[PDB]
Amino acid sequence: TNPFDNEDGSFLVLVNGEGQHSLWPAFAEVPDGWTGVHGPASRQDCLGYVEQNWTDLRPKSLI
Amino acid sequence: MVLELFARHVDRTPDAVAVVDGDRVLTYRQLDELAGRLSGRLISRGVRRGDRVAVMMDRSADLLVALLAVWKAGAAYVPVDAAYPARRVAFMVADSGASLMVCSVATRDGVPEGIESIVVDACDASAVTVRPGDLAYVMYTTPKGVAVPHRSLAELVGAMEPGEAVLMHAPYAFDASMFEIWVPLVWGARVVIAGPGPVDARRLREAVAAGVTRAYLTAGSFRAVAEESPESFAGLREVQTGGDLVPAHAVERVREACPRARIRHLYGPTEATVWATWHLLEPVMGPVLPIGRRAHVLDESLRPVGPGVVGELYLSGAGLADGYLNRAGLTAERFVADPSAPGKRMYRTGDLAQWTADGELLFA
Repeated sequence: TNPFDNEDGSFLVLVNGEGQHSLWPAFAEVPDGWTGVHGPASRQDCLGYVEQNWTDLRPKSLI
Repeated sequence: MVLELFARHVDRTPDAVAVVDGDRVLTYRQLDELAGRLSGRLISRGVRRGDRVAVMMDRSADLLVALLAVWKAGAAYVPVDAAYPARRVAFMVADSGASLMVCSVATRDGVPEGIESIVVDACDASAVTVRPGDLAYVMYTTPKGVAVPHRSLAELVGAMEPGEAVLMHAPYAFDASMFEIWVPLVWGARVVIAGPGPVDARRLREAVAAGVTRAYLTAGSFRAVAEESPESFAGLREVQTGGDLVPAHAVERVREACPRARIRHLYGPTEATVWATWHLLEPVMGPVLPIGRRAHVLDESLRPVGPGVVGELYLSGAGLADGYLNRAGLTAERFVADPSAPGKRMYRTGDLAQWTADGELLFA
């Protein structure tokens, strides 16, 4: 199973400079250039946060 | 940028053939003028930069005109296949947010209710500024709209000589065929479009005789010819298969008949696009994926696997799409952060791969 697919996993929501969001496994180190925004939580909770807050999928550098 | 490269070949060789579609033959100049005129029509009917235009046309020759016209307006192209049911077609136009649908007389029936229609069959000058991040495409797999930036398309095209010829089955909503039609035009070559039906060994032998040096074939046709006559592939510098990775036996048969031919398969989907070349494996022939100057093979903990270990393939590069339209959550789980590259993303293919002792990336 893929870490990002596992439902038993604790997850994090990361955001880069372009406003793009990524799920991240809680055990993994946060990569450089990515910032955490939503505490360790269930897969679904994180997905909910993304569907709510990542409204414009366009990179920010293009207005 | 396809438009910038195409313009060069319109300047250097305007009278060269660009498309050979059945009875229809278009030079680089003709294709440019026809697209410029249709582009002006799109601008009149309200097409602005960043807008999305749905295109549903039978013939490939028309398909290219519409494409360039959409890009000339600065808009993005949503490929719609006439075969799709109206449930699909209506949804794809709704999800993309396309205001206008471009069609032919034959396909006009498919235009959903409430969509402004322009028919290619039935002068103002604009000068638009576009950037590589702008969307060129929205490609649909309920179907998921993949937002492809102009830059991603540029990577795929980024070698052919002018007047060289590529034999291609009719472009399809499928990711493979839709992008391939560009490759010949960026180099000054010509697209030669196969009549409907499986490519046969003789058609392949006839095409190479006409000057086709490259062929983009369905997995089924490749296997058919590989069994029928491996020797028919002779004359081609590169033969490329799309769809299911062809059985290794067929590739080995074709190689014995044509030692010079390069066999590749376009396994990748629209989100992340990979061109893979068959090579003789150390043990045999196997698909090999270029690392580039990137790809990662990662375990379940997202830590890089050792050589000879199989892991899931993650792809990072300029070819990656922005994400899935109206699916932020799905984009976030598929387009995960890349530990190697700051502020970058890697796309999980869902496909297994492994590293050879030589360091070549191997599909699995």
